[PDB]
Amino acid sequence: KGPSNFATM
Amino acid sequence: IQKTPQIQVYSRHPPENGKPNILNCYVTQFHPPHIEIQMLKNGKKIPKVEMSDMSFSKDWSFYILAHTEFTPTETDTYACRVKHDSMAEPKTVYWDRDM
Amino acid sequence: GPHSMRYFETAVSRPGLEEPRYISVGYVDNKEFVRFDSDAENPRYEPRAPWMEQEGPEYWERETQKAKGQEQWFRVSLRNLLGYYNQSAGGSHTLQQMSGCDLGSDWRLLRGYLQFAYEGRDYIALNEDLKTWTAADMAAQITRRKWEQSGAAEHYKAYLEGECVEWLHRYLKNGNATLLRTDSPKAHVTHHPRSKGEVTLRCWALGFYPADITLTWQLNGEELTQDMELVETRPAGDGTFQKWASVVVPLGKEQNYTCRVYHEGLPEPLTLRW
Repeated sequence: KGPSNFATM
Repeated sequence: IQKTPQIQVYSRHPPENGKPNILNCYVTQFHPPHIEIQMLKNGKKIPKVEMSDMSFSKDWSFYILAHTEFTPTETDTYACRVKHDSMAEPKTVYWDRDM
Repeated sequence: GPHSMRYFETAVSRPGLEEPRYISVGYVDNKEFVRFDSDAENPRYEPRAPWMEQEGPEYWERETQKAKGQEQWFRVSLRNLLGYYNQSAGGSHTLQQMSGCDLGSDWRLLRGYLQFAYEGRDYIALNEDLKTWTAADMAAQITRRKWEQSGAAEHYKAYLEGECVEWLHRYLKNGNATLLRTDSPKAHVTHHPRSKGEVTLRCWALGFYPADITLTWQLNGEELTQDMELVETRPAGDGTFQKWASVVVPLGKEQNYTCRVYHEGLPEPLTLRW
């Protein structure tokens, strides 16, 4: 299962 | 910035004239990922060439395996022709059964 | 027996197309097992190994939703990056991400990974401490400060040490003889004529997995960096790999030449000759 990212770039 | 495709053209199994086999065109180390790869038999585009799905390596560069059924003979020349933004014109590389 | 998992994700924008294409590929021990692609008619995570079919419908639905989340994330970050580099409209742009975990043979976390590239180049990466960030570019510093301010690292760190490790364990169980295996290389040397009184010796390694392998030639002990020829390791296309190394040899002083093949799947390294 992959990341679910946080603050955008 | 553009990275130019490295190209290898080779068979799956050791070639034997008259024996069915598979011909790979392995294109690596390129960027951006957009790319056109043709396989040619005696200079004519081969119809139904399979293309692997977009992948990239840990150095961030993309790579693709094109492949197709073929039967080597004495006389038929096989080649892979790659068009990519990094190159002015298409690059052709010819199948060498010893490599 | 060490293991790993990675997700490799890409968003790509092109001059004309209206919104980016997003692709994500998951690997277990360097083998693709899942994949998602926004170009698909009905975009969903799909199994890419037989042993993943085990997973039930909720697994797929929930991963699918997380993918749609990632797609939106990449879309916004692409738009932000365009501004950070003062790029105009009219080009193509790429954002990539590598994430995942390595475990030792005891199955405990050896190391987490979280790395991004823009236009194919290192943009920002989470350090091994899973606490601090590396970002080289002047433009990239805006992101680093933004993510330091928001405590982004603690959250990725939780993902890496927790969910990443926990789900890899589950996968490793669900596919036990499909990952536990390597194929040893079958090696042979071929002979090719050359310039007067010289022949090329080509040592072939065939049918091996995983791809990492080393080929060497010795004139009785002495290895050869001296214009030894090789090819990059390549897929057979059946899931094994190929590689050869060749050298030029005085026709009839040829027997003085031995090849060696180093590969994990080997009881010990091979020695080969004409």
